[PDB]
Amino acid sequence: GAPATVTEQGEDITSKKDRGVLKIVKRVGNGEETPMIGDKVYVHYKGKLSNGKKFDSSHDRNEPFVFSLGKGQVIKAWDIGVATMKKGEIAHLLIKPEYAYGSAGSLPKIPSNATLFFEIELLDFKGE
Ligand SMILES: COc1cc2cc(OC)c1OCCCOC/C=C/COC(=O)[C@@H]1CCCCN1C(=O)[C@H]2C1CCCCC1
Repeated sequence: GAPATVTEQGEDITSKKDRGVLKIVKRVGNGEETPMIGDKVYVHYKGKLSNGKKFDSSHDRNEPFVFSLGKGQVIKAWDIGVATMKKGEIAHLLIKPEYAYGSAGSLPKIPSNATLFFEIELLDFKGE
């Protein structure tokens, strides 16, 4: 399902065009403005390893996930991906290890050389 559809006609949003981060918009946002680097960004997400063994949701807590875009608080794929989103957008991203946790991984939660999948809802973003 959702990951497979992202592989299939998945929009490659890397600069190098190496298919490291593929995207589909599933619910369209409003406003023309995507976040610039530095913006304080508020999201809900669901995430999983493609190996199917771990799943993580912002809802597993009772709060949005907040982070500063482009300030290395998240994996490179998030900085690239959420910079393409509009307020109120829901998107799916499929991510190769290079744009996530690489060969080292982040044990034991993230194995070596893992591919990741996320659904992200962009709630809001303000300047700082
Ligand atoms: C690698 O560590 C984790 C990764 C994710 C969630 C974690 O805790 C809930 C988590 O545990 C340690 C606490 C880390 O919290 C700060 C940030 C971690 C970096 O996370 C990320 O960049 C991405 C994007 C933003 C949401 C979290 N996230 C993760 O990679 C998640 C994992 C969790 C395992 C399934 C795939 C998603």
